[PDB]
Amino acid sequence: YIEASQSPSSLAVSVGEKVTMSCKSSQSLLYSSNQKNYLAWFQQKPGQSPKLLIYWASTRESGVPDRFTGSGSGTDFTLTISSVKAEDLAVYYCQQYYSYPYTFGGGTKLKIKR
Amino acid sequence: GLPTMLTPGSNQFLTSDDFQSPSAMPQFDVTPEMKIPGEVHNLMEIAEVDSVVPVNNTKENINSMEAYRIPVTGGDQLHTQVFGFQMQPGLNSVFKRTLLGEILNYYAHWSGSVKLTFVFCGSAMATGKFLLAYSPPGASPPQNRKQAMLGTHVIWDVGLQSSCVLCIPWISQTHYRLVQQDEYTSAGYVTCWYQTGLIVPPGAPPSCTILCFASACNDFSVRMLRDTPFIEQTQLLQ
Amino acid sequence: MGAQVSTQKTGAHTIHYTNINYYKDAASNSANRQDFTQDPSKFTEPMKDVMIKSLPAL
Amino acid sequence: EVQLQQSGPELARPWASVKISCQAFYTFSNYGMQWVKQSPGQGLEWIGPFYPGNADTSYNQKFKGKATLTADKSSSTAYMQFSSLTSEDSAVYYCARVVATTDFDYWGQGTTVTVSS
Amino acid sequence: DRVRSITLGNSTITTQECANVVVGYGVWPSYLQDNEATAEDQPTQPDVATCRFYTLDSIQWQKESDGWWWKFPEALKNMGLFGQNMEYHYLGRSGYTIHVQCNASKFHQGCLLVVCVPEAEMGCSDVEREVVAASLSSEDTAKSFSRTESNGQHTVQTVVYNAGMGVGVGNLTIFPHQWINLRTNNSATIVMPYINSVPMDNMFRHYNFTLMIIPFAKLEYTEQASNYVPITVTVAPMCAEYNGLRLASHQ
Amino acid sequence: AVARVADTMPTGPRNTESVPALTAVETGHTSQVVPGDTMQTRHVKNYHSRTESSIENFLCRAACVYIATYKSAGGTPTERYASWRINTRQMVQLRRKFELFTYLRFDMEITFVITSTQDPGTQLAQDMPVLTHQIMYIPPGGPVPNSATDFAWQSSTNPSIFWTEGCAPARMSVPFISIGNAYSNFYDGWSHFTQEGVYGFNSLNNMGHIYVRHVNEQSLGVSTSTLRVYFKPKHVRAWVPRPPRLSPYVKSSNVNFKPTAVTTERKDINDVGTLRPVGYTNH
Ligand SMILES: CCCCCCCCCCCCC/C=C/[C@H](O)[C@H](N)CO
Repeated sequence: YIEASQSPSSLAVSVGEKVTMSCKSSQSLLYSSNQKNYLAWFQQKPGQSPKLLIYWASTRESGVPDRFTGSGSGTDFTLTISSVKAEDLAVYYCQQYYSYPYTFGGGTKLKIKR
Repeated sequence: GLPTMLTPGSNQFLTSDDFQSPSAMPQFDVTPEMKIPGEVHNLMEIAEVDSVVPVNNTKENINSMEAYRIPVTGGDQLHTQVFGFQMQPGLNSVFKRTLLGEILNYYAHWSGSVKLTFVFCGSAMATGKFLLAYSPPGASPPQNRKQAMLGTHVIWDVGLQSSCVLCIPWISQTHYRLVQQDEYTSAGYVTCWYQTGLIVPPGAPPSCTILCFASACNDFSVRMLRDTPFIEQTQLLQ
Repeated sequence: MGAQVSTQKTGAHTIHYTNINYYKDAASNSANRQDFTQDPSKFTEPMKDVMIKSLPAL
Repeated sequence: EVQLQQSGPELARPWASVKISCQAFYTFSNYGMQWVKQSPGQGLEWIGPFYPGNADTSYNQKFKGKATLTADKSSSTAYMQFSSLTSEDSAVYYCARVVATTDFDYWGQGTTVTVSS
Repeated sequence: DRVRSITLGNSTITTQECANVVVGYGVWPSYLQDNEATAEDQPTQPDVATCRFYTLDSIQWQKESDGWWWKFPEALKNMGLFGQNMEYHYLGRSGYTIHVQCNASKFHQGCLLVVCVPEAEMGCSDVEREVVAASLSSEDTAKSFSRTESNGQHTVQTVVYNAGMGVGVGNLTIFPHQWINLRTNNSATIVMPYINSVPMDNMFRHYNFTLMIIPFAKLEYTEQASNYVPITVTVAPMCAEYNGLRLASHQ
Repeated sequence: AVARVADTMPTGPRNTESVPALTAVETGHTSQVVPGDTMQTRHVKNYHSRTESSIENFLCRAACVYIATYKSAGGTPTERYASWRINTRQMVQLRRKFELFTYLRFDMEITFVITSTQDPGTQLAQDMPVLTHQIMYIPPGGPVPNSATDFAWQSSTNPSIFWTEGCAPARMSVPFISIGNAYSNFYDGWSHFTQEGVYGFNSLNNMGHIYVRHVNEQSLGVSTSTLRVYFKPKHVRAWVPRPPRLSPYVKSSNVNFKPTAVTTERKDINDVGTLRPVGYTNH
């Protein structure tokens, strides 16, 4: 059970600024053969099914706006947004697919601070 | 008498010396030696004999004959790898217990080419083609046939003759390697892939098996005799 | 003085030694370390009919 | 397009292990699909994959023996086998599919179970 | 060429899909020369009445079969005049020709290893005990290896992958051996000379060699094909001689 | 030279109907192919030799076969001397090395290493001269001593060593003293003609006994000595090689064993010692 944990639990960042989520693993997720980082970023709002935003931890799913930008490598991964919208209240998950069993991230809530 | 002088190394017992010694049974009449077939003069006469290699030595298969069988299936197997292992004749769970690895385990240095004979034990109506590749060190192990075709490969077409030989050559920067292999004397990887695929008529079993044998070529050598790390005891046997 | 002068084992890139037997029994001699015969055809090709690599096996 | 229609509500008493079901809109060769258990009191976790085109199946260690998977090639529908249904098993189970070697290209709507008696 | 015919005594063997013939360790059987002789009385040599092909009982190759072994010459106690000469004499000496034969189909598959192990000393199922005579070989019928361990008391430890001797089965190819591949073969012929450290030995308390047949590729076939596949062994003594004539043993 | 391994003759590209890569192992014939038959190669002059893999070089190295202990002062006379029935089955290393071959024939060089110590207790010696030990070999049949001070130690015909501490280890050479034409490491047979009694190689083992004692009487204290026996086979000939053993040894008079795995496990059939993520090779 590899753990791709997240910090902090939430930021409550205001609308119109930048935010940088982080995800730290217990074991590297980089395959030295094909040079790929096995991490995906998922978006989950209460009520509906979660949606994939980022695959390979550095490439964005089609139909997703340019606000989300993934970065990082090795063990440590980051997700930077330059200008959030009030409709983006969700818990984002850093899901690993390196090995078994599949383990999803701890999430990160979005509170109200404006 | 004659003046002599004792040097270092006197009154010592070195277990690998050649000195004469008096006989306890003078004028003993040794019984005649006869002709007994199968005389061994060199241990490399034994390492040059094919031995079945347990490539499929997973957790469950080591305690059965399933360790010796390499399975092949006839679907769309273009993206699957039949097998793959490091080339380490002395220190490797696949090779260290065969008739070759057992001989190398009593020696610390080895050097030569190695023969790997693959035998298709399917039905007489099953046909296929495989790619048997060897990849020297310096790069990551191949992940697919498109990557594994760039090494020393043989394309084996299963037909009337059942066995195909893949000869791993000698490519190293040193004359000898270490049986206890390390990152500095690495020898690469041996992999198998489906060239076309296994096709059977209506009636033949759709899945088949392969057997692997390993021996040494006529340029294999071993040196530095050591103890084997395979046998041990706690107390004197009685 | 049946002293025997043999050749020493050296690398194949002052190389001779002497030997005298002091005892009446052949069991007292040193080891026969320089007998390097080998014939692996009895274990590798114990076949009634010879086989050629180039020719098909059957 | 490739929406994974799941099963309807299956709330019942415990010890009534329900076969949760999902449909698919893609060819059932050389892909995979998984079930993931969602309850807001437990975050997110994972159960087991079924891999069409390879004919193999794994399971989560916490759910070993608890769960089992099977599919039909000519049915376009995959369901779960469950064992020893409990009251704490209440969660919104999902379905996900794999287009590549890994990653989840699509998600199911999410069917919840309310184990009450 | 795939056809062969072996004629010995008043018997002949015809095979149309053989691999070849393996000759021991490169040497053909022959009689004992006067240089190596130790017994002084004139030996007997019933060349035709003894050196002929005797057929052991057949066995069945099942999908879950593990292997079988015979021990020689004790497998031929009650077989023709060979057994009579064994009973009436003290010392005997001979080589052998072993013909294992099994034909299945072009739609069957499998692979048997056939070995002739000299001095195949075996271990007991219960360590701290010793085997009995009946647990090593009963008659021309086979003794079957097992998939798992044997918890007997005075039986042989018949786990298949240790080959009874406590070694690795895959290395059993060091001995004179052949492979029966139903794809390629339907027979296996091995010519074994007399291997021992004495010029002659008693043929009732010594097992010169053990013939082991072991499936490495299990038999597989479709429901439309014949499911009964027998394996048959046929052994012929070669250049057999005996010394020490006296009354018969076992009476 | 003798005996240099073969050279790799230079080979180039070819397109022929004589394929040597395809063979048939069903005939019990090991393929005699070389690397030049499956790829283009270069001419290298191979100066390597197989001098260290020969039988005479593989076995002519002294190895321990027995460790025995005996006291010098008194109490329970059986403890005042040591005896041993000669085997090669009590130390696993040389036992396996010898068991690689079915038949052996060689001369032996035997070395004895004797190390003594001072036992604790009341009434210690506080000063004592050097100790002299006696090793006597009794062929099968001769009288065997029942005490340190026994008439059987004269050794009128039995060979003996009188060895004094502070000197080199005792040593001799012994010819091929077997009854048969070779040493039988294995025996698939019995001792009696009715197929009963003793099964295995133990019946043919008729080599004799070795007894060791202190010549000194001491009588002021107790001293314990330990004798280690080393065997060096020279002029070795070997017949009918066998596979090396898999199971650990249990008895010194049987080949009894417990079923062991053929090799060591690995994670997958495609395992090459890497982390190996999921997909198209690992599922
Ligand atoms: C003080 C005199 C000591 C004399 C000691 C002479 C002992 C000679 C016997 C050693 C040589 C043969 C040892 C036996 C070897 C193995 O048991 C055989 N390979 C199996 O029979």
